[PDB]
Amino acid sequence: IVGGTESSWGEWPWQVSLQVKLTAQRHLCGGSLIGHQWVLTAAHCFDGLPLQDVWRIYSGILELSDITKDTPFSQIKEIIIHQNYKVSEGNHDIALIKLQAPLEYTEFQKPISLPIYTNCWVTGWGFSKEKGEIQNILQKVNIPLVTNEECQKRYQDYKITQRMVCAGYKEGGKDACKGDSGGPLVCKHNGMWRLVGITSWGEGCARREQPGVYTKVAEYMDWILEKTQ
Ligand SMILES: N#Cc1cccc([C@@H](NCC2CC2)c2ccc(F)c(NC(=O)c3cc(C(F)(F)F)nn3-c3cccc(CN)c3)c2)c1
Repeated sequence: IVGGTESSWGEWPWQVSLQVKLTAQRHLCGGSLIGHQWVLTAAHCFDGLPLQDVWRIYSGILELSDITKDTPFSQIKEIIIHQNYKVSEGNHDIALIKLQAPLEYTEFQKPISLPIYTNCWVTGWGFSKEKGEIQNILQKVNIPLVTNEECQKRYQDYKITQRMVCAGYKEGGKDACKGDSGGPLVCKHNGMWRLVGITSWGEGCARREQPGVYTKVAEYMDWILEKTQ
């Protein structure tokens, strides 16, 4: 997150860290807890995939530095990458993770509701600048959506589809960045947070007139419901 501030304990209880344990353990992506056994993330977060075991999913956490062996984590039972996801294109950037064991809901660990907006927040432990590093304390930033027309105007080299939503400022300075991928874009509807986007990509981070591009969750609701039951 570029241009954001430190989150507080319990503030974003659906935010998870998707980490890989090889020799060292590292955070690769965010995700959003959407049910007791279900995490929603970006398909591109699995572009290294075939490496067997080695995924640990952390929920109810604020600070990556306070992860020890004592820190509980979830394990992956199943990954469902959208059928139309292609590594070479940037389309359909969405995946579900079935956890091996259900997580309980608490004030620290609970799901974002699923189903045009200024009051939107992007969160994660990604870079706070393009030549950046993974952040310790979960960052938050308030960013308005832009129309698809406006976003497409900014990205002549790419196809911005009806299944994408964009968020950014004309003069940049606030954006998601590398390592935020797969985490939430939430917006306030009628006193309640809804998952509007999944952090996907952009031309760098926080550049003027280069907004963040998100997977538009509303356009995948049939696929999310079908795959989860
Ligand atoms: N349609 C389409 C399409 C076609 C080809 C490539 C891409 C896209 N990569 C594959 C998509 C996700 C599956 C793409 C295109 C152009 C780009 F410049 C990038 N780059 C990034 O994204 C990117 C680079 C960096 C960093 F600077 F840190 F290295 N961070 N980031 C990033 C990471 C997260 C958020 C955002 C939103 N500021 C940015 C990514 C998209």
